[PDB]
Amino acid sequence: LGSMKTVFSPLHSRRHVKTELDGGLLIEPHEKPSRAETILARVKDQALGEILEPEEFGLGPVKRVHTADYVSFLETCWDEWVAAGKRGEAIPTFWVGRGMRARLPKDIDGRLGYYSLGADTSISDGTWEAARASANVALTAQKLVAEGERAAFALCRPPGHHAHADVFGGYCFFNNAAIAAQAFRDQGYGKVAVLDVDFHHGNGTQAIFYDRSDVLTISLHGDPDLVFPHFLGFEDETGEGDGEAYNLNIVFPPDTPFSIWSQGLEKACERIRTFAPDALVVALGVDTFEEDPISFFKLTSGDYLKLGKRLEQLGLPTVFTMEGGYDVDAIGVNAVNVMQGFEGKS
Amino acid sequence: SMKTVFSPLHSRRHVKTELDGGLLIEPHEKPSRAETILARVKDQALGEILEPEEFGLGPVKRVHTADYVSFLETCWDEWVAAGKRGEAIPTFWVGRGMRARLPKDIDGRLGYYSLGADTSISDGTWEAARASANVALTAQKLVAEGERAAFALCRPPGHHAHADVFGGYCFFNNAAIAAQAFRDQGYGKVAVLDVDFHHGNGTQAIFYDRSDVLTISLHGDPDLVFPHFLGFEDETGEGDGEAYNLNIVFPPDTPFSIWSQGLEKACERIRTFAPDALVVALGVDTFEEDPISFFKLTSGDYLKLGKRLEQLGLPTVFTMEGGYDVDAIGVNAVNVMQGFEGK
Ligand SMILES: NCCCNCCCCCB(O)O
Ligand SMILES: NCCCNCCCCCB(O)O
Ligand SMILES: [K+]
Ligand SMILES: [K+]
Ligand SMILES: [K+]
Ligand SMILES: [K+]
Ligand SMILES: [Mg+2]
Ligand SMILES: [Mg+2]
Ligand SMILES: [Mg+2]
Ligand SMILES: [Zn+2]
Ligand SMILES: [Zn+2]
Repeated sequence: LGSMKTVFSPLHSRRHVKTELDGGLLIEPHEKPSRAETILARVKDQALGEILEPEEFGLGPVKRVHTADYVSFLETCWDEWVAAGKRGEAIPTFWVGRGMRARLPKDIDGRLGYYSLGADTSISDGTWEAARASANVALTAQKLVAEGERAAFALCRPPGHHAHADVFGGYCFFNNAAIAAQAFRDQGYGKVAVLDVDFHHGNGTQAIFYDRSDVLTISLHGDPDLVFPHFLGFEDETGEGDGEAYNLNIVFPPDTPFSIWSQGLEKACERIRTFAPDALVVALGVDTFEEDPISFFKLTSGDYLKLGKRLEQLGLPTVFTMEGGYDVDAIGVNAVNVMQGFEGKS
Repeated sequence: SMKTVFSPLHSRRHVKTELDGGLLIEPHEKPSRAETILARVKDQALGEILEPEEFGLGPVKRVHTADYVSFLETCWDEWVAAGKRGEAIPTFWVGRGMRARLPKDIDGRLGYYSLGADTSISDGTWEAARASANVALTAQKLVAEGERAAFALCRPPGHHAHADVFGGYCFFNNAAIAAQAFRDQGYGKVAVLDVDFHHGNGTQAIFYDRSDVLTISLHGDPDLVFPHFLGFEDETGEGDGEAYNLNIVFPPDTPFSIWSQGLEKACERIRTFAPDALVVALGVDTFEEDPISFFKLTSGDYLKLGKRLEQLGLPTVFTMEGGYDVDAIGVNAVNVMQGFEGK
């Protein structure tokens, strides 16, 4: 087929937390280093293309998307947590409930809650460094496409699409897709589209660009009435101000198969075609998989070949940022199938 | 003289886990709290002890929303039916920039209705919250019908609960429910004074736009402690309620000699308000040995607190809130009542 380059960090376990709050218990996290190891091993076994390590871009490009206070918090959170004498990993306990003030406090517990949307995303040693590397993985891929590649695969871990300008959660810290999209904008690309095919709503990407018409954000996902993130992702969220009609949410119910999901994909592709962007960022999750342990769609591994083919037909410079997908048995087959279908396999 | 209302049903709330510092720990708000106070009440022969009357959900719903009362009744069953294996703890909530919109899934509802993940729900939590509100309402009834004061030995506590938010070990706001009951019975003005170490954010929120119920709280600086996002001194009310909320904040290590200066400020605000009845949300987590709080009151200081409260000369309902050193919790709480009665 064709060839696609993949950017990856060799330190798969830089982020290495051991707890995630789930169903009232502290379990082993779903977003585990073996996710990245397994995808990388399938990239190599399939000879998808060249594999390279990220360039360091520093925090400059990260701060085009995230606030300075938030970027500082994530760097110091673990140290401050340990210094306050807590014995577990860093998990929020308290937050800005409805009727309370969106006011940044001093105490580390208060700041953890202020900056989070969920308690599923433990922070420990290495988390800051891992988030930085994953952002650099996305920016290296963006650089590859800007300098001539049709597409590149940013093997991001941790993922990013739930991260707001200053809110972390859903296993995400820095919004890698939004950082790559904004990097395209900063490099003179007039219009960028961000298409979120992870099972969950990309609420962070929607929020970051919500009042802007230069970045079109679209997400297909399970009904937030039923699943995370619960409080964004509904189809009536179409943008605000100049961003009115430049956000599109497409929602599906439990057990949705490719035959139906692909109708939503076609709707998203039509919206992209009318927008006529200059580059495309695909926030790629394969938690739409029929065996994914926390999601309820029914795509088969062969469906990811079809997804990649349909994405290529859009005809755009394309960066893929890796998001979710938690059946590690099949994560490599599924994610690399998208790249292979984009490159002509099917 | 002073009567105490106590429900043995409080023990139906007996959770095994509390999220604290990233770990699931033995909960601080444990059944021995109410039992140790009750044993001191009997040992000191403070007064008659009675069980609550059943007032139904009506008076509860004068303060809390109907959806929220409904949620608390079914939350545990819904949680078990969705296949969760632990106790019921919220994982996701309305983060900043998200919609305050009620979803269908149990996880989404838990987050919508909560302000923290420290308050696990399990079987019997609903029953105990109901009985605790009836304890407060029975104490209010005793006062309204002639008693100078009454002790509502509530467990679980209430002062962190908003009209439709739970957290901080609280589900129904027992103090607010008794306050609203005074108002519904023709008491023109009511004051609620919160001496628990933490801010009574639930009580503040419930009456925040009202001038007929004056809410005052002394507490540790929320920049430093729970509940973090309310309780600052610039929160004075809104609409008709501006100047009818007063927060008095203190830093770590504050002793009674300083804390009681804030108490005097509170009492003068009450004196000028001139209420027809007073509700005291009584926590003894201001105690020098409290495991989660940073004030330095002594057991003897609680006698001084109770005496000062009596000098306000008002019909007074005490609702039990916090206090987590179980060794001294009985001595401390009953010291307030005894200092009130003249000890
Ligand atoms: N395990 C809890 C169910 C919902 N939580 C999912 C975590 C964040 C979404 C993951 B993703 O790939 O967007
Ligand atoms: N344990 C960590 C501090 C925050 N948790 C306290 C919750 C409120 C209970 C205290 B009460 O008596 O008002
Ligand atoms: K999505
Ligand atoms: K937009
Ligand atoms: K207080
Ligand atoms: K008020
Ligand atoms: Mg703290
Ligand atoms: Mg399998
Ligand atoms: Mg759920
Ligand atoms: Zn996902
Ligand atoms: Zn307290």
